[PDB]
Amino acid sequence: LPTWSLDSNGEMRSRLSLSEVLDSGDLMKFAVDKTGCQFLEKAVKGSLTSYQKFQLFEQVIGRKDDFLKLSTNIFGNYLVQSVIGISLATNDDGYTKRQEKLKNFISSQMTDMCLDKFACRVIQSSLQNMDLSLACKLVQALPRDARLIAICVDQNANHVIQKVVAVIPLKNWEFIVDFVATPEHLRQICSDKYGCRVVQTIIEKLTADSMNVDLTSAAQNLRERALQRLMTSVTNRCQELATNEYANYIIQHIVSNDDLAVYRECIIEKCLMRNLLSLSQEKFASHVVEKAFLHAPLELLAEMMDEIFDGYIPHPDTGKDALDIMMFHQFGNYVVQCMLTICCDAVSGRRQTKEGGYDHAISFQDWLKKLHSRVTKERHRLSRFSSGKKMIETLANLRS
RNA sequence: UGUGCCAUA
Repeated sequence: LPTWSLDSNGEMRSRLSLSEVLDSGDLMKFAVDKTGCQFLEKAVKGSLTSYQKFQLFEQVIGRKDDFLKLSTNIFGNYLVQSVIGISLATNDDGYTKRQEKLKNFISSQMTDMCLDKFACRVIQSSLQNMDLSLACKLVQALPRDARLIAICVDQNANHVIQKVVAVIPLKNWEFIVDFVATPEHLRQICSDKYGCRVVQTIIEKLTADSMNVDLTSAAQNLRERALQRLMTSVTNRCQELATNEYANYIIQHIVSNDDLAVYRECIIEKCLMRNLLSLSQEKFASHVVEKAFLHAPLELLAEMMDEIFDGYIPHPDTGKDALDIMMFHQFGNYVVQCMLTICCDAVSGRRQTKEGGYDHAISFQDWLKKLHSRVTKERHRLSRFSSGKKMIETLANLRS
């Protein structure tokens, strides 16, 4: 802090004016100091004369290097965002030159700003507050090489991509969809803790749900094609995705979203069906198998049930079948609990049995009798386990 | 008896 702005206690003076700081030439010293930036943030929200704004514009967002210095500063980035807001609210003759400049500054340093913990915040507010036509040019400045992968999996930069998805029309970021759908890119991004959230955010935006009814038909068509291309890529790798520590959340999202019903069915047929016993025994994929049972169309649900009850040959020596392996497995037990719950819900009316013009009620009764007969026969062993006790309880509590 | 991310003074 400048000596002129300090007392004899070494602390920043009180009754300090915004014009004193703007005139001094010392703004950069205040903006990167906690207390100094704290004063500027208050001063900047008040009534500003034309000249005060003019000076903030020139000092905070008028020169590339000071702008970068502040944007990437722990305290400075807040002043930059405030001044960007004030710039956008000030429709004088210099409006367009200021906004074009800001667009140039950021564009030329897009990647580095995105990856910066503080500058990514400047990017994000610019994206949502700038005129749409200028915000779209910020998106064009995104990298198209390995740097985009790095952006998607970065703890800071992933929020930039998510913001783009939120406030920019699809045409401008359609390249990100195609980038992510590329087989090797999808693999890397989906199997990352930040990247899998980015991919789901993209999927949600590409879904024709209640939040997209404002779209024109041409825009819905554009959305559908992009969805279709991303989903094709996801389903081509559903096996790797469903079994992965992070990507399983994506597969669960698709499987349980009614507005993605056609893709849910594709996934079930592509990697789930015929692998139910195997997958039910995996730490990550068992959650996906539960989702499938819960949201499958009744025709596929019947196939899934039939696979568990009669899809596998028992062990040649002991007589242990798929249901046996599953009821006692550390992960598979949750899938059996899920099958039971579905049947009880159906038979007690808590779940719609009509679908495909016909009533599948007797199928549910059939599956329930199977489960009830097994649990009755194995009650002694099942009562050793929390999961077993839960099933026994469920069956008795349905009779009541 | 079984998994994540939701990030600045």
